[PDB]
Amino acid sequence: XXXXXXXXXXXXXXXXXRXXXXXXXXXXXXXX
Amino acid sequence: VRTKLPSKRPFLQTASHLAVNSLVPSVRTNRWADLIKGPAVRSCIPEIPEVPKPSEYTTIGTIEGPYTLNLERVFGVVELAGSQYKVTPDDVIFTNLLHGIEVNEVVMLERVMLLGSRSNTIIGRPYIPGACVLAAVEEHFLDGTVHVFKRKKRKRYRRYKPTRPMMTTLRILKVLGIDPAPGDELGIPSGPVIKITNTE
Amino acid sequence: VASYLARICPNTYVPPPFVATKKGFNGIGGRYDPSSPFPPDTGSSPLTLQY
Amino acid sequence: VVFKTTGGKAWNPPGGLKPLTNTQKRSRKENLQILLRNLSVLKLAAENQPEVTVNLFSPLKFMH
Amino acid sequence: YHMLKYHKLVVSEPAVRLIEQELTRPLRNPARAAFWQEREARIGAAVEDL
Amino acid sequence: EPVRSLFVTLRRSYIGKAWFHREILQNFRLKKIRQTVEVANTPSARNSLAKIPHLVTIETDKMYYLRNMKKFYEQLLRPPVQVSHEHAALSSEIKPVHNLHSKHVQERLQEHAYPSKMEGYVLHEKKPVVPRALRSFAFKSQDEHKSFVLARLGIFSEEAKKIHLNELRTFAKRDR
Amino acid sequence: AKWQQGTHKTKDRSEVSGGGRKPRPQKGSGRSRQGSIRSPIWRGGGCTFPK
Amino acid sequence: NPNYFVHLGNLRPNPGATQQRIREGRGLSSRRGVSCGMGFKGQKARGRSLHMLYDGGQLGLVKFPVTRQIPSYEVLYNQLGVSKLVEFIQLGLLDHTKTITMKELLNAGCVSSLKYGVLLYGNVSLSFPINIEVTACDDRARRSIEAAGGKVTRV
Amino acid sequence: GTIFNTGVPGPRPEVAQKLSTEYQGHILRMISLAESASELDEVLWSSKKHLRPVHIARSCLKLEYLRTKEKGREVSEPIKNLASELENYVELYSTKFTIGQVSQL
Amino acid sequence: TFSREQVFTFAKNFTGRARNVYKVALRRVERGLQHSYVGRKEKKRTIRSLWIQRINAGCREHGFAYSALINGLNQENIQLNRKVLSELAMHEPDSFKAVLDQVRFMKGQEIYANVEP
Amino acid sequence: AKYGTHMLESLVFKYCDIGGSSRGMRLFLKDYMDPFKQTNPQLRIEEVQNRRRHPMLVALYRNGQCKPVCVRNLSPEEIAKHIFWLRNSHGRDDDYKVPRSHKVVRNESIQGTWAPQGPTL
Amino acid sequence: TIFNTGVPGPRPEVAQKLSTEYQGHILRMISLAESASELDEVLWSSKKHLRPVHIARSCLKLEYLRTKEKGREVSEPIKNLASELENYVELYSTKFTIGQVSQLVRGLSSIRRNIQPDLLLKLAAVVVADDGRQVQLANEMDCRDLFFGFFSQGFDNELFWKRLSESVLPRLPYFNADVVSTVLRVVSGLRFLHNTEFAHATMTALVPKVGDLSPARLADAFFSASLLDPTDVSGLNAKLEERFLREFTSFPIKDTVTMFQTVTVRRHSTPELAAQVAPLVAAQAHQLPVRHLRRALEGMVTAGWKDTAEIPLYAILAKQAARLVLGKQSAATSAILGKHVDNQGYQRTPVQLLRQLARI
RNA sequence: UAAGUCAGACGCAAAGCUACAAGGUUUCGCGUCAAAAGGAAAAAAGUCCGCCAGCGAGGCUAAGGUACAUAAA
RNA sequence: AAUAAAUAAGUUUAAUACCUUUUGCAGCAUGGACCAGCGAUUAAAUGCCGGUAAUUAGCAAAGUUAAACUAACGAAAAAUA
Ligand SMILES: [K+]
Ligand SMILES: [K+]
Ligand SMILES: [K+]
Ligand SMILES: [Mg+2]
Ligand SMILES: [Mg+2]
Ligand SMILES: [Mg+2]
Ligand SMILES: [Mg+2]
Ligand SMILES: [Mg+2]
Ligand SMILES: [Mg+2]
Ligand SMILES: [Mg+2]
Ligand SMILES: [Mg+2]
Ligand SMILES: [Mg+2]
Ligand SMILES: [Mg+2]
Ligand SMILES: [Mg+2]
Ligand SMILES: [Mg+2]
Ligand SMILES: [Mg+2]
Repeated sequence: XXXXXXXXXXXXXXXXXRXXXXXXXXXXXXXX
Repeated sequence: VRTKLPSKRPFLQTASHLAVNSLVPSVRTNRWADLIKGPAVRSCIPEIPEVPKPSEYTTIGTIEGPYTLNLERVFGVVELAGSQYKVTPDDVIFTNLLHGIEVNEVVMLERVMLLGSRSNTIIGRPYIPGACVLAAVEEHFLDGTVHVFKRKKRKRYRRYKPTRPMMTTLRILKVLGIDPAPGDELGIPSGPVIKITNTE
Repeated sequence: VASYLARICPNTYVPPPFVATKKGFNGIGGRYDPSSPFPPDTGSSPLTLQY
Repeated sequence: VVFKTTGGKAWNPPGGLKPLTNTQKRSRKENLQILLRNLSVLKLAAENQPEVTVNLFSPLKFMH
Repeated sequence: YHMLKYHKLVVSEPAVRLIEQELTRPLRNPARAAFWQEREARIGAAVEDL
Repeated sequence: EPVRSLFVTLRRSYIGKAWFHREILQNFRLKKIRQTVEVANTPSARNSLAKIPHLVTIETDKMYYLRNMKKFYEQLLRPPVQVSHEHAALSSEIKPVHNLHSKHVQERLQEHAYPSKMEGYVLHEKKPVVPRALRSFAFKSQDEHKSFVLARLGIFSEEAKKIHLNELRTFAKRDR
Repeated sequence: AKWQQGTHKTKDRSEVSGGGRKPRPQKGSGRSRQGSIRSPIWRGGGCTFPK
Repeated sequence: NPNYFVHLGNLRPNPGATQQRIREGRGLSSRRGVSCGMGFKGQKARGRSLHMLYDGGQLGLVKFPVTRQIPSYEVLYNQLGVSKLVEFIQLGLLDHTKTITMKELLNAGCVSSLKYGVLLYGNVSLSFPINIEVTACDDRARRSIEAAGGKVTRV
Repeated sequence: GTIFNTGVPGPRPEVAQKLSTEYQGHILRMISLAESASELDEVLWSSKKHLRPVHIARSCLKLEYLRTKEKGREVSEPIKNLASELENYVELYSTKFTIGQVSQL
Repeated sequence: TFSREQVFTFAKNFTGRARNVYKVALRRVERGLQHSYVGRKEKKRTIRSLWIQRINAGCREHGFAYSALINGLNQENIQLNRKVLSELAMHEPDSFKAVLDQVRFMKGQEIYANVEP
Repeated sequence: AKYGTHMLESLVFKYCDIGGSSRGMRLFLKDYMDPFKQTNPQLRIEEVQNRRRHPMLVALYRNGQCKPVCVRNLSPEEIAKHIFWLRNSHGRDDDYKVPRSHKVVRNESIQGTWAPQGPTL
Repeated sequence: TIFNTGVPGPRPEVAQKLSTEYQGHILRMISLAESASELDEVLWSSKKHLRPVHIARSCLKLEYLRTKEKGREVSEPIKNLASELENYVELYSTKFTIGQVSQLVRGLSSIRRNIQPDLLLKLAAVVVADDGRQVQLANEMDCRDLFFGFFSQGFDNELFWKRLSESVLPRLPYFNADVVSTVLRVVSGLRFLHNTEFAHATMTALVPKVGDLSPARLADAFFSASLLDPTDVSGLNAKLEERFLREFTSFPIKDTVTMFQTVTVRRHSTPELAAQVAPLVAAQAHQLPVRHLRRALEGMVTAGWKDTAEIPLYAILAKQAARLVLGKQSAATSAILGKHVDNQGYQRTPVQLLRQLARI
């Protein structure tokens, strides 16, 4: 479960929320 | 045991075991716990990722000469040097010492938490992307002396240690991110002439 | 502030600072500190003059 | 705690040690729940121990 | 003390010879000093041969 | 799921605890409140932790990870929102601060917020007034010099005459 | 050090003139107790550690 | 003057060769500030009163017996080892082709200062004869010299 | 025992009769009776101001005897370090040794 | 021990013999400097108390409570501190109310970088 | 600087030519005096040679402040530290402390100060 | 008096990070690391106290670790550790010194890792900034690593090499022979420096002192000199040939093979030289990699040596080449050990080398 | 350190002496004071929480609190 | 204990001198009315233990004083001849 939870968080670019190409899909962080 | 002299029993026992080991070899030659001991690891759990934050302050240019400022009808909240400030153009704030900037330079502040006007308000959770505040560096100064004194009555104890804190002064120039309410637009030139010296 | 000379003279070359020691030699590393009030030494004890 | 009611030193107000308030009772209940919870966790660890112990890195052990 | 006090030092030829003679004179037992010098010379000669 | 390590956090201080319990905390290398360490799940470690269940909080590797990941997701940035409040009738006048009449508010503005006192050193230069108790220290050198001159050179001297001329100027300025 | 002459001297309480008698009674007067007028504490007294 | 000139105004001692004296009774923050490091009361803190060897009255050191044996007068002799005598001969400071007397030993430097005599002692393996005259000798030295063919005479 | 404090081995009569004597040579006996490399190093360190070529020759010869005791293994670290320090004294006294002393060295 | 110059500089505003008499002024100077160390520590406690009072007064004018607001902010991930919130209630009533409405009712319109994705 | 105008008006260097206490000042002048002048065209820099006991720095500001500083037995790096704080400050007195709110504003309220909701008297 | 009964048990095992008190031990710990995994743990524990000096030294350590694994592909842990050190270099890109940059490039070049083109430009700027003021402070070892390190990375910036050459030109006469040899290697490898004044200066500086050249450096110098200066304008090639003749027997097998091929290219080979080479090459044919075997075959064939019954060198070389291609040495050792399941790493030769050997 | 100290006090928990008294006295286990500022109980040496290198109008908590005095339902 | 930290200048909050002596002192325990000047581990010889150097020391001037050193078990065999 630790391996299956680290991957999901790793597949998230939080630094891309302050790049002006963003929409309401770059903040849908939790449930893809 | 009544005596307070430290006991030498551990020394006497060690000398006996050392003598036996030196002369009499052991029968076993392996230990399973040592044989299967694995490589050293940093931890047994995945590391916790960090939360990104906007840049604190960055230089964008310099000021050429004397200028003037007028009052506007917008305000904002910015986080800087460990504390928050409510700022509007032509305000003066005092902060801790900021490294890497010089007097008569223009800096850009991006950690904006709140923007407001007379007709609308924008709330960041916790920061507003695409907003910034401009300010001019005016001073790097030593503040007034603070006298630190300690004493303990009847104990012959006394200490004196004066000190001078280091601080920085800024003047707010412009707030970007929210439009003024209708009829509140400043329709004349307001700020200085800035020589841009930061291209990325 | 690592160096105040580099702050008041933004466009000049500032040589490396001299190594400060408890004993107080002026000739450490083959360099002489011009501000010292004593003749140059070899950076060790006993004190010997370095020309 | 102090239970003594005699002497000139006034450790307690006249009448001796005062009874606990409702907040104090709630405070002592929570301190015991934490202690009981810790013992429950150690029971889980003992029932789920692996065969081989994990080796953790330490800079000071590495140097020596 | 006098040498450090004054900036310049001027000496005569006979003075130079006398100064060097006194600064090299054996402190003790002139005879013993010569013996050790001779032995070192012989060792130095043997080293050259080898 | 095997439990491979334990996380131990300190809750209580060293003050007021028996010396045979402080040794256990030192073996785990806990020194500050809220400090955490990670240890291997072994029977010897569990026995020691059973002697001080009132000084620490204990959790397994899985519990520690889940708790910290829940906090991480809560602190992630979320979209900003805006709230509008319409005021149809607005005035164009800029009202002053309610304490503008105060001399202490004005002093702060004069010192830091206004383009004041930029006309030059000569215009704004002023001489400070020495406190009465500090005057024997401010003029010590001048008094010594006058004694030095009169003792060595005498009163029929050029230096003595200069001092007297300066004293005449000071006395004349007393009449105001 | 060799050239220093060292011809210097002072007087202690046993070398200053007078001072034999006890100047005040031990008790009763309300003053401090004293044993001699040439004590180091007194003006004109001897030196505690003479040269 | 250049920087490397030496005059009376730029001399200092070697670091570590000197240390400042402690002057006590000169302030709260000074070393040995008020009471000068002597404590508060008692006999030790009131000047020269107590000898450092007094033990309080038990007097434990004088509870032991006394011995009166007289040591031998030969402890007043200068001791010379046979191994040291050979080393001088090998280096060439002594002439082994003629009789060796105490005068030769004194001049060679084997013996420093003689008031009574010289005592010869020790064991050594010799390959050449030696004839030496001393004031005293043991048996180990006599056997060593005579084994090579020498002669030891007590004068 | 009775003579020394707890844990201190009692005297050996053979060693005691060697050290208790009317004749000089105390330092030579101390280095000759050393039983380990560390012990010999301490003797030389505490007697530095009185060492002579005869003392250096014996010290280097003792390295042969200590090595023999520690057989079944190569030269240990303490022996190597002790040998290095002795070499500095050999250089210092290189011009004062006799033929016999050089042979032992 | 302070010198005469230091003592009289500190005591220039003292009353009576405390101004120019060394023995009297010295003890008054040291006691005052002790007050200052305590004074700086207490200042940080008092100012935070004043902020909370002003925030609570503003909250209750609308029918809310201070403790409810602090909890509500943490659920929305809003990290404004008490110094800023105190100033908003006094000088920016409209913005302060907007924060309360978002926390209580959550009826704010979200803003995205791309208005039309 | 205030509104883009520098506040330091002049800087005077006083030193002796043979005194040992001025050794550090002489080194600074030899090596860094010229680069310092070029960086600060708006500053009037004056050097005074005299027979005084110790070197000194004197700073004069457009607001009438005078700040003499002693640089006795200091090295060029130590001298530069004093210059940095003198040039970049407004020259306020050593006993002055800035407002405790860390902000001075002329326009404190945009929307208006809070007022009671009712007929005042 | 007694509050616990029994013998004290084992101490608990606690995961710890490096403390600020031991920040001065980081360089020592890097040296004491004996594997990539250990070095990875050392850096991780000291993450909060890493400085540019530590990042540069770690990359240099990769060369030392990889040396123990010669004859095999670079291990995965080394590659993964390198991928992380590169990110640290990017953060500290502008805070390195000239001496530290040289260490970084050599370490990554030895591992055969290509640095990003943008990073090379930033690293190059550090070296040549301020009119090469810091180049006068780089020592001989730093200069050697800078020339070979950047050359091995495929750096092809004309401006960088122009400025770097100008600063080093006045220092060539005082450099050691081994350093000068490396400079010639770079000059010959860079086409635009073929006929510059710097190239001529390097040759003139090497001629006066050739007795100090090591075997490996001597072979490279002869190769580079022949290519750059076919006609002996400077007395370098003639002097190099004389040294080869005098000490032919003392040089190692690899250098003798390389130097012999150069002579044949120079057209100074003789039957006597070919006869003398054969007995030495035949005895030590097993000490030549595939690259040196190809050189030996071409040199002997050009010289005209013919197979002899006593010393059939061609037959021996063919067998040796087959062993290297097949990698039978690992299998042969496992046969004696008795465990044939032993893992066998290998470095497959390129098809181009196979064709060249087949034609020869 | 060939230094200082050899006048100790109280809280909880035991025993002897006293009267299963004393802020009594004699031993013993732990803690605090002595040599310890800060917070809670009214003032508060020894009880509860907790150990002060310095500055700041940032944040989270312990013991204890959450209609007024007096911060928070 | 006559001040401190702040302030919209109206005021609000914090806050029982110092020394000496004590288990413990705001102490109803001791000393000082205030200012200037004076006022207390110093010198010699000897011994012990660290630090820094000289590389024996002093006289005399090819010869003398002072100190220091001076036998413990002659134990290694590393030859791909
Ligand atoms: K506690
Ligand atoms: K003492
Ligand atoms: K008075
Ligand atoms: Mg009472
Ligand atoms: Mg609680
Ligand atoms: Mg007199
Ligand atoms: Mg007493
Ligand atoms: Mg005492
Ligand atoms: Mg007693
Ligand atoms: Mg007693
Ligand atoms: Mg009692
Ligand atoms: Mg006491
Ligand atoms: Mg809270
Ligand atoms: Mg309230
Ligand atoms: Mg009493
Ligand atoms: Mg009185």
